[PDB]
Amino acid sequence: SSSLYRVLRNAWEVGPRSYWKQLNSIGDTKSGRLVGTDIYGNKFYETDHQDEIHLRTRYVEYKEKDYD
Amino acid sequence: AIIATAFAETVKFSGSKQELQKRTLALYRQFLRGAPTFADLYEVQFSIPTIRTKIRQEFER
Amino acid sequence: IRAFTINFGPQHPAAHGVLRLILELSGEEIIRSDPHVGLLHRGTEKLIEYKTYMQALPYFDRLDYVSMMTNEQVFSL
Amino acid sequence: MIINIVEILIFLVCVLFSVAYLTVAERKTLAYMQRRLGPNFVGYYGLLQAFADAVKLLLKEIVLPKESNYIILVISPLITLITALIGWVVIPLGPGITLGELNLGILFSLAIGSLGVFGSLLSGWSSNSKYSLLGSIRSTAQLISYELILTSIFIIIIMFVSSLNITTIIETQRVVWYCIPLLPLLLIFFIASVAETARPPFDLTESESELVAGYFTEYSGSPFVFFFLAEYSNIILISAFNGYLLLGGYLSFNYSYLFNILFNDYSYVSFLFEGLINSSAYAIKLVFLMFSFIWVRAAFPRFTYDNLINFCWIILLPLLFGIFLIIPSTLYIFDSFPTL
Amino acid sequence: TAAGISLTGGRNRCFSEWQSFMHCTAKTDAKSRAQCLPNFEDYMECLHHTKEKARLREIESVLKQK
Amino acid sequence: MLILAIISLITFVSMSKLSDNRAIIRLINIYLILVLVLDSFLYLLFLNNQTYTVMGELLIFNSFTFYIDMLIYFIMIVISSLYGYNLYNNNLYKTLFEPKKELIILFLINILGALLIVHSNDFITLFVAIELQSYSIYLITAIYNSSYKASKASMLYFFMGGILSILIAYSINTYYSVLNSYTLHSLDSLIINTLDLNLILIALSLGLLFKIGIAPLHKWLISIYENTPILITIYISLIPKISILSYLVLSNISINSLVISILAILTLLVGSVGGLLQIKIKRLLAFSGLTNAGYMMLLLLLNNNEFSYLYYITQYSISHLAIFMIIIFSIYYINYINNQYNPIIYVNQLKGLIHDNAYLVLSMAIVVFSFIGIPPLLGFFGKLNILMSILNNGYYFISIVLIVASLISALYYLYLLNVSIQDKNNILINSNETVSSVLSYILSSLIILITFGFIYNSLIIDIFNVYFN
Amino acid sequence: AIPFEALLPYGIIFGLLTAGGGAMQVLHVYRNGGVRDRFAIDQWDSQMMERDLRLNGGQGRKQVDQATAPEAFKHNHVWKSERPLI
Amino acid sequence: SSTPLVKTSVNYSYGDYPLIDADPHFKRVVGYMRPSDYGVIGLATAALPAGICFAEWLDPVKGKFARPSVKFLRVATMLGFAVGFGAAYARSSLRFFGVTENAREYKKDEAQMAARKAAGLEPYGTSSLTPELQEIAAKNSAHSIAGLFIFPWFNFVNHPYHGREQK
Amino acid sequence: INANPGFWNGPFRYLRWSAHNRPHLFFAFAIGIAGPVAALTLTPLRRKYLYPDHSPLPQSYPLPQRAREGLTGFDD
Amino acid sequence: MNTFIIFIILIPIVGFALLAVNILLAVYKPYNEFNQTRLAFNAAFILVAILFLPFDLEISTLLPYVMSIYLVSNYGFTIVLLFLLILIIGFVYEINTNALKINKHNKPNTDSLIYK
Amino acid sequence: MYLTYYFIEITIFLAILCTIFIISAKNPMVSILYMIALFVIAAMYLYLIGLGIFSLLYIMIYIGAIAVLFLFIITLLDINGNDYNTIITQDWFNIENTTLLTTIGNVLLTNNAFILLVLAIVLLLGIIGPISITMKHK
Amino acid sequence: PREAAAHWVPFEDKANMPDNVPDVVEVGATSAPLLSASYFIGAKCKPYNDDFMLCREESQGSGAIDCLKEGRRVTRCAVSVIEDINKSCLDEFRLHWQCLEQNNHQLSGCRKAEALLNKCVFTKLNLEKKIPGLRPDEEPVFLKKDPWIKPAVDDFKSVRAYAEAKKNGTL
Amino acid sequence: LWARIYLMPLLQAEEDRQTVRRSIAQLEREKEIMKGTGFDVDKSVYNDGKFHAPALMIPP
Amino acid sequence: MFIGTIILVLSFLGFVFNRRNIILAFICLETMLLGINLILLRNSVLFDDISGSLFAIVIIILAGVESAIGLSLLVSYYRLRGV
Repeated sequence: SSSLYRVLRNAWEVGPRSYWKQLNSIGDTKSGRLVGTDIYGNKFYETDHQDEIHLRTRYVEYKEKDYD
Repeated sequence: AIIATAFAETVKFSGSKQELQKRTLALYRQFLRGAPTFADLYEVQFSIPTIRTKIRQEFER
Repeated sequence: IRAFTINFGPQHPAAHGVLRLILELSGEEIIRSDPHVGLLHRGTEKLIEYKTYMQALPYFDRLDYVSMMTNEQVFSL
Repeated sequence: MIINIVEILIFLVCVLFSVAYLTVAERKTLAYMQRRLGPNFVGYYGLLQAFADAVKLLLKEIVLPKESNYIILVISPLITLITALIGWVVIPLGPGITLGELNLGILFSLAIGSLGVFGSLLSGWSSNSKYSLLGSIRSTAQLISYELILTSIFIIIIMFVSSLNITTIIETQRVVWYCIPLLPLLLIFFIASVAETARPPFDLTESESELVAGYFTEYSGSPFVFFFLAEYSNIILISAFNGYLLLGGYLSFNYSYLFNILFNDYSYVSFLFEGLINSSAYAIKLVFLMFSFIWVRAAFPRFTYDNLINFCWIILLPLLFGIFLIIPSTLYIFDSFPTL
Repeated sequence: TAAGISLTGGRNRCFSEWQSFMHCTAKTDAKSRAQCLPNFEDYMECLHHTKEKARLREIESVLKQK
Repeated sequence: MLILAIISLITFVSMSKLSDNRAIIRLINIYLILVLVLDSFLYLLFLNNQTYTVMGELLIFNSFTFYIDMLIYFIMIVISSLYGYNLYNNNLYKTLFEPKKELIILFLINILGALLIVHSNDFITLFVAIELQSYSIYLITAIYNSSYKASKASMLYFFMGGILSILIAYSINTYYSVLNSYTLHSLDSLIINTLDLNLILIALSLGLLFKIGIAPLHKWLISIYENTPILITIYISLIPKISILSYLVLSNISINSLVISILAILTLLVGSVGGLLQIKIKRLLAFSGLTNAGYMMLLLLLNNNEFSYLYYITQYSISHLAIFMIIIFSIYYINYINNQYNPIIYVNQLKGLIHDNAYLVLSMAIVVFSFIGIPPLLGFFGKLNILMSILNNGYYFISIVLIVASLISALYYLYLLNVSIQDKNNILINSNETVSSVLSYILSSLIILITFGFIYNSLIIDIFNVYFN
Repeated sequence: AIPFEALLPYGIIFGLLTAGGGAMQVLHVYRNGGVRDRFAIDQWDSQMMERDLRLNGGQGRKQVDQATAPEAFKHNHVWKSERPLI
Repeated sequence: SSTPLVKTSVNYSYGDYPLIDADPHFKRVVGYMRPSDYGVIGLATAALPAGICFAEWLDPVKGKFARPSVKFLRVATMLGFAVGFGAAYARSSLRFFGVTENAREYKKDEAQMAARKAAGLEPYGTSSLTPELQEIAAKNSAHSIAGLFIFPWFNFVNHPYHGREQK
Repeated sequence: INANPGFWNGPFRYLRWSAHNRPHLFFAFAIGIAGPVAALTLTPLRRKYLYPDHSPLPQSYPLPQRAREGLTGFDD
Repeated sequence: MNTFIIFIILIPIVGFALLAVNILLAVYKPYNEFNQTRLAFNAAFILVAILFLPFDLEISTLLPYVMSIYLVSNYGFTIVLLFLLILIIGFVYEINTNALKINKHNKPNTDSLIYK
Repeated sequence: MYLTYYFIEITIFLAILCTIFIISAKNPMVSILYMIALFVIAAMYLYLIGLGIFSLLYIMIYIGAIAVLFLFIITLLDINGNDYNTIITQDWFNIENTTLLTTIGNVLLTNNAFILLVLAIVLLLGIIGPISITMKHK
Repeated sequence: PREAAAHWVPFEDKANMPDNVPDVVEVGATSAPLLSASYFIGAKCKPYNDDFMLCREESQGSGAIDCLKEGRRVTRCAVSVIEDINKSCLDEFRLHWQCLEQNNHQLSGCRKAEALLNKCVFTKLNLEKKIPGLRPDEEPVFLKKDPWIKPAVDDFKSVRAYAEAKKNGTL
Repeated sequence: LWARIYLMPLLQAEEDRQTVRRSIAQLEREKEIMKGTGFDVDKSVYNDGKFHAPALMIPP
Repeated sequence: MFIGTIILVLSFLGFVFNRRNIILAFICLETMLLGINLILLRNSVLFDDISGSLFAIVIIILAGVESAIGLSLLVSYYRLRGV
């Protein structure tokens, strides 16, 4: 879902420095597990958590500020 | 779609060359009367007798 | 003598369509209408005579672009 | 001289700085009303975007149609804006705390809403296209026709008050609200409330499909922020009217029982906390109400103009005269006549 | 009617001057209204203060003179 | 019982179709008859000019105004009786003289407006009622909308009505700016000695009067009275006369008026000579309507003139009323009809009326003799008793200009008879249909009143002496 | 639970009106100096407060309780000179 | 709540007969009207439909002698009751003025006044008004039976003063 | 179709009929008619059954009607 | 000096600070960028505003009543209720005449197939 | 604070300025655009004279209905030595703020209620008239 | 009897009571104390003030110039009452208008502070608040219990004083 | 209401004495402007000599 | 007294010399109804009553109903023409 409890608990799981980067990067709080990285250098994740809608599971954390 | 538009006519085929000639003469009068409307409506650069000397020569063709 | 007749939509009157549509309003009442269609008219029928039935098939999911599959179906049928 | 020029600035950043985040909030609502996310790319949690709207909108040009008197297209944005901004005097914010207290509150409160039609009628006359003119006609006729019943229940409210001061009404309203005795009054007032604002259960007149790309004038620029901000000021201004003269204005409960437990004496902390809770009761009523406007904006389609005038004069307004026959009569059965 | 009413619904500036005039009329038939004239003039001084303005411009002229 | 009629009947008209328009007016006809008959006895409410001030110093009900209050119902019975009854059962008389839906409503609104002047003590009730009847005549002119002259005349009447609205209001404002009343006990022959309330009450008088056709403001009412349809003018050239003139004669606010006397002279003169070179009958008839109000201006000047006023009122509101209905009858016999709203214009058109009948001619002849003061008629003793009031208080030059006005008037009144009895060359021998009986019976009544009205000359003087003093 | 992101600008507005009401309490009490406002100016009250400013000496609504008057109380009392109203 | 405190004419007649009241209360006018008065109501109610049947017998609307609709008859019945009631109020309240024949009602008002003097209450009854409003409302209803031609107005007030001898 | 029976054919049936077809008229009209009829009939009952009126509020300083007696105290 | 009079004067200057900010901040102000005969109406457009005036006006007529309603106890009630009961039947004139009906000439041809 | 003295004499001249632009205007609507400003200057004069009540009454009714009515119609076209400061006392006879509006509501309702009752017929006529003209029943 | 101007200017005159009227002890009480003690100065000085309005009535035209002896009379006895309550219940009376200085002098604010004072003045100064015109079987509204309009914030001092009035048994 | 009307004569007597002082003070001042030149100062503009408030003061 | 007089008199002079523009006649008349107010209202003010204000609220109402009626008269004047 998108409740306050979920965003709060995932921010408390990740860590506030990575959170402060992530909030400037995406609008969400997302806690994955580092499945793997890129040859360009891009850290990926995958979400176990039960309160996720379909196809919100896996995502990128980029490297460059000028991503796309 | 019972009804037509403003100037549209039912198409009808004149049996004689003279009746065709009468219709064409009335038609050129209709162009020549509506020609100053066109320069207002289509906002054209040039003058009305240029429109008229084209409408003449197109029937001359 | 005629109504102050309008152009209904150049661009975005009805969504998914270019509905150029003459209306003659006399009381905000349509005495008559005249929709000019042709604004999307790509001339596809002139094209489909020059391609094989093999190739001629994706002309038709372009036609009726909200229900592609019935067009596909009716040409296959 | 020094403490009043700050008294008006704090009210400005209380209101003008809030009406922008109202326009952000409406997107957030209609997102979750239609199961999608609101603005999130723009700010931290996607706030602030009305600044990015305005600053871009202040950078676009002042292209003007050739058929419009440009002065008229300066006057109508400005006067609609300042009408919905000088409607902000005798909103009450706690007991007797207005910008200027004056014993004729409702009359100003209602005459400026009466001035609210005068800009939108004037606006469509510039760029004198026939569709552009007759759209202003269709807008202004409903905009007066429900301005009637908006005006016309304000007298039956003060059939319990008999005083034109606005903050007198709430102190009258301490014993009981007015909505909870007079329930269908709230329903007809709520639809009358969204009528005088350009809201699309009712605003058919912003039909771009009907006009030649015309919403009102498509006049855009820093002209465009003016009628826009005036519209969203009109939204929570009529919400404020709904707040005081129909609902619990700044009242929540007794809260003296709580205070004698907390404090031992008057102090600036005590004034601070009581003004806080009165403003917060006013705030919570006002903030539920601005949500309700969107909550009815989402769920319904627009009208026919025939429906709109039928909706004024036939189905609502004789029921309003029925109110005019029952509430003086209920006043007459008991002694019950209110005194100033 | 709105005869002797006020702004606050009380009595106006010259109610007394009016009523002393009406007392002047209720006890008096015509061809004897001449004695009613100073009761009337006292009313008129209420309305426009013409005798008062004539009183004040003279003493203002004397004050200007010195 | 006007309001008790109106509040029922507008609900009744709203709940009615369009073919009931004759029958509603037949109802209101019979209604006003029974209002007069069943409640006539309120003349007993006084014996020695005992005057009531009702609704608290606001209305004034008296010996005098009760008469006009009866008179307006009496004439409205006739006006209503034109509408509700057919003239003939023809195609012509149903595309002519068919009333609108809202018309009979506007009449009782106007009668409310007329009565609330004559019964008014206050200036405020005066102002409300003159606005009421002004709006009445605005609509009643403009109601037959699909005629260009009708709407043009409605606008023309409108702007002069607006000037006299603001002018009467400015007079009331000025009178209040010098005095803290609005009533008329505040005059009582004492403030008139010691205060220049001349010019202000004069300006009140002029503003009230210029809704009549008072000769500085002369052409515009005449242009109305021809541009109206032939029906509406027989109502609107009567009610604004006798309403405000009964007000102005009730309270003699301008006595020895220098202004009103000169305007009375100029009124009589230009009305009499304006009746001369004219071939349009609505014109001629309206100038008769002017000069008779010229006599009204004379009766405004006097002190205690409740005889000659009321007697000349009941003269005029019968004779002036009836001559219309005569030429309403006369349009059947004419040979050329234009203008569905206004069939006869040219006085030439009734060229051969005597070879159609003798008796409509004789009935026309005696009423046109009644405007010129022919001594065996009721129309005479009006002018007689005017002059018995004129030299009562020494308006000598006014009397001799009255004589000049009467002669120059009687020149053009006979022009109707100059036309009416001549050769026609195409005489009627047999009409199929007759004229609807009781509609014509009203005209028979109204004309035996004028001829045999010197019978009750004595009894009306006795009723005058007992009741009005 | 609920979508907090939707209520977040509503949380802003709920804070903004609250801060406005707090400051509009504080400034009005600081103008009054310890008492609340006056939500109803009566003509009775207008003449009364003119008298009270006339009595207390200088200050607005000092509201003193004294047996008798000061000596300037017989001299401080004023009338109002209305203009000619042209 | 019973002091008039205005200067009222006392027994000032309006005809040759003794008065009772300057404005009779509306319940009283019903309570004193003669049995011949109710006939005026009834004959007025019959006059209007007979009037319309008359008026179409004289000259019909569309050339045919036909009786009108029942709708017209019901509305004519209503206005006939209006005329009859106006006539009834008008004929009745003259007798309080002493302007027509005052025989039985001057006896009845030597009774009912004396009936409520002995009953100890007010000679007219308490209205729900401050006495200044009682004055002003009676100034509205004073002589208002005159001008019955224009508008009906009545006395619903029950104010104290009535042109009686003293109370 | 629900055209018309007419008010003057059967009243109570027509009242039911309007309540089934045009309640916009009739339920404004019912609230309207319930005003003055109840205003006429209920106000005798409240003075008889529930409670009588209030004492009238004074509008000025109330003046009694006496003769200015000798009132001592506070000469000097 | 009161903030009440400051409020209605400062806001036009705030509107000027929002007005001339475009004229300061814009560029490229104005580049290069039939209505012969008709206009169309029903009475339902023109009548709403004209009929609106007495119904707007009666609110301001009723407005001095509601302030003073305690003084006019049980009698100004009667007067104002007579006033309203005149105006309400004045209203139900139009609804029986259907003055705001804007009816359509799209009739389904009621008249049947009368033949031969 | 001497700038305070000439306030009234401001708005008189600004009235005189405005009316000239009424009777000198090219378009019709330009004239009523000056006229609504004349109403506003009038209402400010009423607020300045000491009737703050009627200032806002006029804004409710003049530039409320009747001006906006004029605008609404004009849209529908096809193709284009008394210098003495008066002395004001203070008396304590009043008890409650029966303002000007209250006493209007008393005199309109008790002393002169018949004027309001006939005014009902005037407002009736305002309904009937436009329906009497602009309808063409059947 | 009239509201002020467009631009009114205040003005005063440094002059004196000229010849005959001796000086009086003029009421130096602000609105909140005199509003609190209004009933008691109306109770004790009833026929004096009644004489005042009677004499101002009978002096038509004289008016102000007539009853200077009486304007001397009626103020002094009120001054006597307020000096006696300055000696009598100055804590509780002051407290009543310490409450009543808020609430815009609405009397609805300070019921609990009021009933403490009603016992006090009736104890020492033995006066009593009475509402005339109140016909019987009608509760005087500052005597009734459970009022509908309960006030906004009772002051913190007089509520504790009210509790101590209960604990002392003075109530 | 009863609370205000008890206070009415108390304020009334004081405003009375303010009027009595300031009127006669203005009359004495106008005597002191019109000393010398013979003219009526103490004559009242009425015809029935009664006390009243003056009005229409000279602009300072 | 100056301002109501001057609005009334300039409206009068505007009514006279400006016939052929017809709406201008209406609005000059409307300002006349304002000018009568501006004189009468201050007479209520100076004379310590609302009796002039009693007439004033009525003439406000009557100015309103004048603008209601006569503008429908205008619409009738232009329906039968075109322009």
